[PDB]
Amino acid sequence: TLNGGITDMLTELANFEKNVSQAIHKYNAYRKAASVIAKYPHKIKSGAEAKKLPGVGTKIAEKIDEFLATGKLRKLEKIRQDDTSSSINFLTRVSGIGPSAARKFVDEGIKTLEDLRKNEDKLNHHQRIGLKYFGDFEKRIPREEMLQMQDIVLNEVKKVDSEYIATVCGSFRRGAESSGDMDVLLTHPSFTSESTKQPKLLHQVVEQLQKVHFITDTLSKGETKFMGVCQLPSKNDEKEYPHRRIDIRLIPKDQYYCGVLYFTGSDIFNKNMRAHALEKGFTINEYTIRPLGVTGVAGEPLPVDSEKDIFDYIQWKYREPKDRSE
DNA sequence: CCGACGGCGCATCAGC
DNA sequence: GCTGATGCGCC
DNA sequence: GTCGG
Ligand SMILES: [Cl-]
Ligand SMILES: [Cl-]
Ligand SMILES: [Mg+2]
Ligand code: NA
Ligand code: NA
Ligand code: NA
Repeated sequence: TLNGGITDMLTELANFEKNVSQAIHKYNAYRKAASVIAKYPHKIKSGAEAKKLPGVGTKIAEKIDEFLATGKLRKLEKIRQDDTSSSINFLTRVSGIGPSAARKFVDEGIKTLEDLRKNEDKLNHHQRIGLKYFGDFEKRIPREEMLQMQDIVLNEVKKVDSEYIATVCGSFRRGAESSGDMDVLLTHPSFTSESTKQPKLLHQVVEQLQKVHFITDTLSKGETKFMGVCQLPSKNDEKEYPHRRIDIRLIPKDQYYCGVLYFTGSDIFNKNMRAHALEKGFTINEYTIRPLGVTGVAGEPLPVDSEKDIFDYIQWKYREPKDRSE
């Protein structure tokens, strides 16, 4: 972290634009600049030096010059002092409360943790659980715990049906020493792009993880995506482990590589890679890579037998998961 | 200048 | 009920 | 806010 000061500044700006301004492209612009600066292997001496990086323009260069000169950004100083902006930013830290709901709550005079707690009746289910575990959800997960969580999930899935394959993706697969949550990609031979030969494939897995008290709450759940909460078991007399967020995504088995590419991320890496695909005449999602016809309409799925096949199509050298932490 | 900016699952709501 | 928009989430 | 044409 040679440039932690700058990247933190840009992240704060991004969060302001997302949460308060509701300007999603400005949010993406700031995070893209933070990410490109984050991997730049020199301690940045000036805005002009930064502007040479893709994603960094005149405005960010100017902000970087102010930040280097003074150690701060007046624009952010003012944002931090602003009660409404501060309140809105706080509320969005609850899972299920986004920029729109946060601003609505603040309009109603709900703007602190205490306010939320006494107004549970005003929260949807997702928001209710996000509040319940507010503190827990902001803690990181040590890789050692991620390994214990992996062992439980893979073993319980095996107990349901030996043909399931569960793969922990997200920051974990990129080799992170700590993760924000647990992401599990799931496949089963009965669910392919050609057919669904068994119903409840995701449900049966969630059910089993609930039965053993690993999954403790549900934020949302459909045929192919579960979003919930889980907890490691603790030993006699041991303090409990924090509750953790868990996402499970069931992907057609024949679309595993696009699926695991997607779910491995990072999010910015995916945006960068998908944008590069477009420039190359392809579109990539978690299922397929397809060509763009002249009209600019997606064609048929291209054959994919490896993650690397996808990089090849868009003329990128392969990048190992550990090198996708953008 | 100016359009594009990644792609999509689930929850919720408006309109019919 | 449905469909389509929108909010919020995931990487 | 930044880029590409
Ligand atoms: Cl915007
Ligand atoms: Cl597709
Ligand atoms: Mg994750
Ligand atoms: Na630049
Ligand atoms: Na939130
Ligand atoms: Na996740």
